[PDB]
Amino acid sequence: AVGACVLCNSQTSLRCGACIRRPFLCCKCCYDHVISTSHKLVLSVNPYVCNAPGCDVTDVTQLYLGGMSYYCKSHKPPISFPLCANGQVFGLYKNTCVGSDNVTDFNAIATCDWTNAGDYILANTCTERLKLFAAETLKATEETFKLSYGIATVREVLSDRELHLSWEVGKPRPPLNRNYVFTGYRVTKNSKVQIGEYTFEKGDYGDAVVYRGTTTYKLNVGDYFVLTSHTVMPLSAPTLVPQEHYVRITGLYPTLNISDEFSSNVANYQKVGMQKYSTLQGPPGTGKSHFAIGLALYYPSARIVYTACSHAAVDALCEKALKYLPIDKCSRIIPARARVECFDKFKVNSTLEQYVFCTVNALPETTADIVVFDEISMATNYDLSVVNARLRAKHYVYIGDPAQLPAPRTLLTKGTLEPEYFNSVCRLMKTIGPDMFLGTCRRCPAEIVDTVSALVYDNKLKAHKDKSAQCFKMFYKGVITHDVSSAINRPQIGVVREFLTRNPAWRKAVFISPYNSQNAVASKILGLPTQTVDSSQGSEYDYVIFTQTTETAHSCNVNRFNVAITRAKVGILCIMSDRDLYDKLQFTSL
Amino acid sequence: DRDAAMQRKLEKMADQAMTQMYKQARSEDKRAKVTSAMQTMLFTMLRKLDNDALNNIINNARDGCVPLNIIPLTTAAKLMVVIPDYNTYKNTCDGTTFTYASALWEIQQVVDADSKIVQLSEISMDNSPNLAWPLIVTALRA
Amino acid sequence: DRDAAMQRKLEKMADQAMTQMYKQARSEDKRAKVTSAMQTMLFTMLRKLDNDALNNIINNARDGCVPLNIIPLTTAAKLMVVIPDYNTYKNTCDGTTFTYASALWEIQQVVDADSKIVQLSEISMDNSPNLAWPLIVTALRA
Amino acid sequence: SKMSDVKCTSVVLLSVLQQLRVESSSKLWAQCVQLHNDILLAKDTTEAFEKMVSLLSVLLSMQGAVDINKLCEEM
Amino acid sequence: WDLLKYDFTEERLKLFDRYFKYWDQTYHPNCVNCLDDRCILHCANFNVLFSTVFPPTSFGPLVRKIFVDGVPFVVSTGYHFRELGVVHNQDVNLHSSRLSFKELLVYAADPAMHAASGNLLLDKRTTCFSVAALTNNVAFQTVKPGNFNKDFYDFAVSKGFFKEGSSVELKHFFFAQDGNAAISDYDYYRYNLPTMCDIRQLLFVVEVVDKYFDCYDGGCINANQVIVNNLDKSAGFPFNKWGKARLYYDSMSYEDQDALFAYTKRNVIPTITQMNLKYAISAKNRARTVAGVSICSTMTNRQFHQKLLKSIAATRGATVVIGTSKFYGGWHNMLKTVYSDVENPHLMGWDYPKCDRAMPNMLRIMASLVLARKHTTCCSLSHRFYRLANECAQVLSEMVMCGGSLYVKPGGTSSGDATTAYANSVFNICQAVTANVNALLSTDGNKIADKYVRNLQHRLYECLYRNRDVDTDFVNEFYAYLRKHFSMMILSDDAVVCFNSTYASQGLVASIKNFKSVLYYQNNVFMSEAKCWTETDLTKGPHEFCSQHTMLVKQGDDYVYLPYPDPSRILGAGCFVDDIVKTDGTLMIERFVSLAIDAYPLTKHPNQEYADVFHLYLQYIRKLHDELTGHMLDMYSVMLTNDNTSRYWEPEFYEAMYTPHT
Ligand SMILES: Nc1ncnc2c1ncn2[C@@H]1O[C@H](COP(=O)(O)OP(=O)(O)O)[C@@H](O)[C@H]1O
Ligand SMILES: [Mg+2]
Ligand SMILES: [Zn+2]
Ligand SMILES: [Zn+2]
Ligand SMILES: [Zn+2]
Ligand SMILES: [Zn+2]
Ligand SMILES: [Zn+2]
Repeated sequence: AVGACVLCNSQTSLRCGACIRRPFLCCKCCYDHVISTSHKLVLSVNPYVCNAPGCDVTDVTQLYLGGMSYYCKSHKPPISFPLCANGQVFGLYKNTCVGSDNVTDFNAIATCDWTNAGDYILANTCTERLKLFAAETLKATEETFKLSYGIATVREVLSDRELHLSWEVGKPRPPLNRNYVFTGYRVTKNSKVQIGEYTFEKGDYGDAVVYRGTTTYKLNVGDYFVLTSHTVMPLSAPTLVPQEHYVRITGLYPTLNISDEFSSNVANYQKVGMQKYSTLQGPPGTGKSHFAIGLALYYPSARIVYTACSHAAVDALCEKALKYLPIDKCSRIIPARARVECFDKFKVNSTLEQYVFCTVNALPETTADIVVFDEISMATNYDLSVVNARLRAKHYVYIGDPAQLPAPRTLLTKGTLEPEYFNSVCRLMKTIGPDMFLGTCRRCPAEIVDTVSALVYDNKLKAHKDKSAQCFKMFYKGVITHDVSSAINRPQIGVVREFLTRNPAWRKAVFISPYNSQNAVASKILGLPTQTVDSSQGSEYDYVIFTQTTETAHSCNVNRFNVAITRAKVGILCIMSDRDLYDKLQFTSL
Repeated sequence: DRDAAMQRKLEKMADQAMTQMYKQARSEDKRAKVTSAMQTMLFTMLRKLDNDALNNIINNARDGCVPLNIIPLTTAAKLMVVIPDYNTYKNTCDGTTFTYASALWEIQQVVDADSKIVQLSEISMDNSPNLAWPLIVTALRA
Repeated sequence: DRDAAMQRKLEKMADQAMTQMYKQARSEDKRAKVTSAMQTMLFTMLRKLDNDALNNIINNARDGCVPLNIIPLTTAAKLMVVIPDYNTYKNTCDGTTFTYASALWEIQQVVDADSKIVQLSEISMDNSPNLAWPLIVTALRA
Repeated sequence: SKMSDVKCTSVVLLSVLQQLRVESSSKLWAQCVQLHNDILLAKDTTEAFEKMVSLLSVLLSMQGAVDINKLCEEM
Repeated sequence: WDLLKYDFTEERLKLFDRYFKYWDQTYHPNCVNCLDDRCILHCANFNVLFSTVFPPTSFGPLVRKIFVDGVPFVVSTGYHFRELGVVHNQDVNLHSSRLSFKELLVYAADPAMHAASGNLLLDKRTTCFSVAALTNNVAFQTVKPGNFNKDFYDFAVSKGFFKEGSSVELKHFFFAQDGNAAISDYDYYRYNLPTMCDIRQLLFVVEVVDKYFDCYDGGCINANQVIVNNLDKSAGFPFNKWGKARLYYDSMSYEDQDALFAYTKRNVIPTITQMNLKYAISAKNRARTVAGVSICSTMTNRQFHQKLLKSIAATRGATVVIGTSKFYGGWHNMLKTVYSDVENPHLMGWDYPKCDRAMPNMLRIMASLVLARKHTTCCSLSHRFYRLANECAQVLSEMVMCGGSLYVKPGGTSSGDATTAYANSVFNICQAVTANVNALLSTDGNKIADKYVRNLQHRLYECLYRNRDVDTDFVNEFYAYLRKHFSMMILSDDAVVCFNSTYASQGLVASIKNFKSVLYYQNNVFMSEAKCWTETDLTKGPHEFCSQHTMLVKQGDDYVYLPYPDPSRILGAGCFVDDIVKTDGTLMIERFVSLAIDAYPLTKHPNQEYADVFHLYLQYIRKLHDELTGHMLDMYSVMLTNDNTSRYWEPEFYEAMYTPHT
């Protein structure tokens, strides 16, 4: 099979071997990649190993081609020529080839391990194709490292159509994916070598699995299968569609006297109208999730697909459309997994309707007329590429605020990421500014919003409310037991145990904590509805019991504190341990 | 002479290798492109015809004036096409007549997205924004 | 040289016999699979049989032999009429019950050529052009 | 060469319509193949041309299966 | 009538004794009791009319509830033919224990299982009898249009082709069809009426046809001698669900293949045949259909007929030209074997309208009997009768599958069985001999100038309607007369005849009107003159044989006949391919080389733009090779050391194709 080079888009057939995603690579580009980095394996239509009965020389600059096979220096034929000569690697389309200087960033992209915080910076300023490749290999490396695998061995061979499986107890097990691979690990003495590449789909009877392998060797008794490497889908669409500026309204049909609430944003609906993609930035609780419904009721005859990376944002959008949009044809899309509960009050799973509600990983391959991507703060470049490849519409709407939380990025454990480096849309809205804006708080009271209007924003955000003076600030140890590598604080839930009996107006409160373990154990202790900082973004909460547990770089960030505190529409109790963060808040001091 | 002849055999065995190689690659090279690529062929070769009816029709399709059903060919048969702009109405509909596909049509419907029965006179310069765009026409062929 | 030249053709014939035996083994393994598939098909069609009416009509026979064309005519529990136009619909299965093959059938379902459900009130004289003929009505013995 | 030129355009247009699964709608596919077989058996320039217009109108009514704007600026 | 009644022997005897009471020949309602192959035809002729008063639901296979392994099957233990009467299987196993592959094959091939299991069907789209529908929804199958080769068409129009005022424009296209194609084409079997042929004349045309088929030899062959041309072809229903025919020729050894073949010689196996829509180029818009016979009938029919079928295809200079090439001067040899002792030559060729769907069942049974007259040593009489019954149960009138639904075939040949070209050739020779006999008898007699041929007509009448045994001397004399005055050349429906012009003008050999009358009263179709030609000049050959026009050219020092095809057909084949991989061109040079081979004789045609097609294809091959070499120079760095294509674009390779040396 042939393909296109990454950094020059020329026709080629030389895959690199030691790159994590197994991409297609050029001739001169591959020469520069394997002559400067530690990657030495290259996959042509046949692998570039030596063809001696016993020999392992997989480096390409090192072999010779004689006859029709690849031979080493010791096993070279009298008539041959080395593969890596004249600055290129031997492959198809030899002199129809052009190179570039994108290898200086390509080498660093393919060489890094994505635990640093500078490679993430590099993955967002270079050209578009290298951006896509960097995101793809980010997802691949994440799937390799985090939640890796459990060791599995085969007890006996029943047949070549159905296999036997035995998971090692003590570690979990990844399920079927043809995208997943279990590399053969007969590791004993005795050929600790790749014996093939396998995936496993299970049967409905007995202890059997009907596998799919890519090798023609029978299994040994000691052969193992531990999941190393994963193949994600090679998306093609760019992160952002190129901008085109319009003069009059195209593809959309405005309404006169639309309503009373959306009358302030009518000029906003035009400026959404005559641009290809428009961006909205605003502090939380200002109406970003309301502007989508405003667009819907300003452009009534056009289909709009409403989609977000998570389910909570699309469900809050469901709620707002439920109160403002016609109930009769509105939609909601759930995946075939159906793992979690969704907003099942419209038509569930009707892709042909005018208002489609969905989540980025489960969109159908259909058209649209306006697309409104909600909360790009949850969006990476992968999700943007997904929505660009699957949804094909005249207008794109990107609404969100970088001051709220970025994507999890569980590999990121060192350094700090700026809001403008979360994705491409954040880089747009923080560098050249958002197209249009609102800042005015109608959600949290004047006290707590005045606190947060110095930490993340420096006094550009006022409020229209009172200082209700139940933002209680408490400072205690909260002895931390480190059980599940997720923080549990029994004395913190204890001071909260006995500060709920004194407050009769806080029996409807909601428990918030940046650690999922203590978060979950708080259910039986005190019985309040219980949510984490990550999943509570979007919905409005009357009373909030926020409980900061530990002192670290994980729970002491101002951003997650911002979203956890700003969801209390009338009052909040905050538990704490820090002293730089306590020095700047304006709360009741206890 | 011996190794010269067996060298013949090596290059011809490579002829299998190369000819199989090219045929199989170009096989689903021809498969992967063709659908969108032969849509492009259809449009290039359609454009080569240069018939004013097809030109008029697909230049109206570009602006959004696409028909909602097949265009009938017998005299006095129903066609319904959506009007996306006042300029598009101004160019094609004059009086109660409707020129389209280089043919003459007279109006039965003008009707909007509200499905409200609408009559012919109010579509004018200063009354055009008052309309619920886009409008759907029903016409017969004269 | 003579002995080695003899052994070369020996290797050729050994490979040929090896290939023939390998092909024969694969043929045997395919024969077993097709035998299993045929057995399963036959036994499932046996499970589909309506044994009571079949036993009745076979016991009514003299030799035990009956024509095949009357087995569904007297034992099939579900009937399908394929209807090309509206007049034949009005002539053969008008209403919700009709009489064919000296029995009474009730219409449980009506589907068009696109396998879409058509309600029985949709089939009218004026509404015939809007239906994707032919219509496949499905009826059960009563 | 104006006459042997339409008769191939009908073939490619019907192939494109079959590509976009008009075949799953028996009613529409009826006059699609009807117009195709009638244009193949045509004698004058005219009826070939407005039967061409009628057959292309099937592709015209299709909002999302085609996107009309890409396939006609670069050509 | 009673539904369960299938034995109408008493009713047939009562009808015979009421109407044909003094017809003194013996009549057996069930043809299993017949004396020989001349008694099968006679009783079948009486039955084909006597079966038109009985209900159509009483025919078809005779099922019977058997029990295997304690589980109740329902299988066909016989057939009630409309022509051969009631036939019972000699080997029924009511209590079986183990089912071998032969038993699975038999019990899966027959329609008793599927029709018994399936739902009842009432199809108003056709007048043919409908039995059952297996699946719960009727399947509609369409035909895609062809795929345009724009490169070839652009190259053609850049060479001065496809204008107005052109004698060569595209006329063969790939016509598409809607979902009502297969069902509306199977409805054409309504043209097949139950036809009672004249029996005292058919029993002599049979002798004449057998004399035409006397040079060849045939018989039964073992399973290790049957050779198949292609193993990847389909195996009918229900065997297409599990694989192609290769699976059933590899899974079954020779022993259980001979066991099945010997089982069919004393048993009847009813068989389902699919109807497959063809995806091919044609000049008219109607859908053409071919009947896919399953493997259970095909293997046994091959073992029965292949010796004779491959003996016919290996003899040169005979009446039935099957196996004779049109290349290497084979067309010239056939066309000069046509002109063997004709007095005042004139050329004639007719056309059968709806040839494969309007044939009466009697003529097909006759063709199957004439093809089975070589088994006078290998087979007994009951074996031959049961083989004929199997042929009628698997070919002539059996259940037909049309889009997941089982119907009943009223008759005529299914055009996909093992013996279709040869049986059709027998049918064509029969129609020609019947036309000759009708022309000779219908002549006045007092106007007869030759005094011998008046005596020949007298003896013809007395051997038709006054004799009951064969008169081999007069049969030889009449066959010699026919080969002397009515020389023929048959390939299965196309005949070129070099009949005597003087005798035809006097009316002593068959003419066009005689064939029209014969097709009217023995085929139930009308033969119009509009598509049947007559050539009065022998120097230009027949007007059209096998869709190839022929003409006289000069090669070397003598003159030969070269068949040239319709250039519209060749240009349509080049322009309209049926696949995407055939559109690119550079992958397939064999397509255009074969087309240039087929269209080479156009260069010798007097009309210039007829001749320009060969040069168009040649320059196209030249450009195709040039751009293929360019592409393989861009996608590698090495240019092919032995690029052997140099002879494909110069006319020696195609000129040597029509020279009689090889
Ligand atoms: N112009 C307005 N007038 C009255 N209420 C408004 C207006 N705009 C927004 N709101 C209210 O403020 C809330 C904003 O919610 P949301 O859209 O989630 O804010 P954001 O998206 O900025 O976080 C809505 O529930 C809505 O009821
Ligand atoms: Mg919001
Ligand atoms: Zn690498
Ligand atoms: Zn490159
Ligand atoms: Zn080596
Ligand atoms: Zn008899
Ligand atoms: Zn025999």
